[PDB]
Amino acid sequence: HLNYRQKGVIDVFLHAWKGYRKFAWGHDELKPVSRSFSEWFGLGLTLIDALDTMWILGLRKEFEEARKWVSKKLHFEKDVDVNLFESTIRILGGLLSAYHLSGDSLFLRKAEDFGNRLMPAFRTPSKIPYSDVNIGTGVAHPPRWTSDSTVAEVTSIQLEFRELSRLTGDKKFQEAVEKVTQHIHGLSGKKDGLVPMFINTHSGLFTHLGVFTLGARADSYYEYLLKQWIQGGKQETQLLEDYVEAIEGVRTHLLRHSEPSKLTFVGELAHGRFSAKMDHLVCFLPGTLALGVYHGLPASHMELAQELMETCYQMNRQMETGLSPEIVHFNLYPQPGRRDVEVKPADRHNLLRPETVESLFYLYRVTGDRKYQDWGWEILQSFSRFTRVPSGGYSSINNVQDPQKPEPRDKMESFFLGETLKYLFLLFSDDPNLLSLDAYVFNTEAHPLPIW
Ligand SMILES: [La+3]
Repeated sequence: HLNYRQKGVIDVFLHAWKGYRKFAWGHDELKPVSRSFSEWFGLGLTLIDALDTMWILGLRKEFEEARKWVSKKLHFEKDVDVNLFESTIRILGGLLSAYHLSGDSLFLRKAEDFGNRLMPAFRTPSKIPYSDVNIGTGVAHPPRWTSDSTVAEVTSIQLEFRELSRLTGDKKFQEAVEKVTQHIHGLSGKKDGLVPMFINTHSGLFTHLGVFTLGARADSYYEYLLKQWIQGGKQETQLLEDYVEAIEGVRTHLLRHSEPSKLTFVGELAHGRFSAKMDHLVCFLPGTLALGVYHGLPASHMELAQELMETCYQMNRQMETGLSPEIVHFNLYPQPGRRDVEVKPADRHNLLRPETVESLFYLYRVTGDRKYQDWGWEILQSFSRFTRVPSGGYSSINNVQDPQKPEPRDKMESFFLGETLKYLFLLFSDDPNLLSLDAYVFNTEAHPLPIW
C-alpha cells in the first residue's frame, strides 16, 4: 500500500522522531544540534502536534507510546501564559484530530479541559479575545509589545472551538468564537475584503488602518472564512461572501508579475503604496484557492491557484539549497543578472515551514497533475540534504543560499512533524479517499476535522 515516496517521508519522520524521543521527550521542541530541548508552553507541544501525523503514517507503536504520555503526564494547571491562537491551532486542534482518528476519548477529555482554560481570553468589552491567557491562574491580557490583538489570531480559532462545542455539547466555545466572526463581518476599514492586521479588544475596531498583507497576522483569516464555510456544510453564506470578496481584492490590489519570468505574485499594500514583498506564509493561498474550487468556487480561482503554485515552487527552487527563505522580494522591472526571487540578507532563514507543500497537496488532490508530487519530492530531498542532524531530528537553517554552510539554528519546530511531513505523505498517496476533501477540513496546523 505504501509507495516509494511515502516510505521516504516515513524515513524522515522516524529520523526526526528518534531525535525527539532521545533528547526532548515530553518537551515542547527538540534542539537537535545540541541534543536538548526548549519549552514555551510546557505542554509536550511537538508530541501533541505529531499525534495525528503518527496515526496517519501508520506509526502505531509510536502513537501508543505518545498516548501513554498524554494519559499520565499532560496537565494544564501550571502558571503559564499561552498565546490563544497558537494554543488553539496546535494543542486544541492536535488533540481533537487525535480523538477523531484514534477514537480514544482521552484526547477529547484533554481537549475539553484545555478549552475551558482558554475561555477567559474572551472577556473583553468587545468580546474580541485577548492575545494571551494564563491556563493556570485564569488571567488574560494583551501583549506587551502592542495593545491590540492580531486579526489572524482571533479569526483562526473558529474551527477548533466550533468542533469542541459539537463534541462536548457545551455551547460556550462555539458562541465565543462565532461572536468574533460576526463582529468582524461588519467592521469598516477593509479594502475590497482585505483586512488590517490588528484589532483592539476594548473598541472592537481594526487598527493599523490602510496596511494590507496576506502574510503573517492576516493570512489565516482568509483561510478560515473558506474552511468554516466548508465545515458548516456550506450554509453560512456570509463566510463565502467575505471569502469571495477577499479574493477579488487580492486580484485588484495585491497581484503583480515578476521579472524575468513573469511569475504571478502577491505583494503588500501600505497607505496605497505597493511593496513587492511576499512572505513564504502567503504560499498557503494556492492551496486554499484550489480547495475552494473543489467545493464550487469559480474556475478563475484555479487559474490563480496554478500560477501562484508555480511561483511558490520557484521560491524554493531558485535558492541554492532548493528551500524557500522566510520572505522573498520580486522585481517588477528587468534587473540585469537577477533571478526572480530576491532575498534580503536578514530573510535567508528556513524554519522548515509547510506552506509550499501544504498547497502542493491541494493542487494535486484537485487537479491530479503529478508534477505537484514531483515538486514536493524535490523539496523533501532538499530538506534531507541540508537540514538533517545525524544524531536525530532536522533543524531550521539560517541561510538557504549557502549550501556549504546553511547554518542550523538548532531548533525543530513542531509544525515540521505536525504539518510539513503530514502534507508530504498525503501528497504522495495513491488514495483520494485518504482524508478525503469531502470528509475533512484541515485546521491551520494541518489537524483534520470532520465536515458537518
Ligand atoms: La497555517
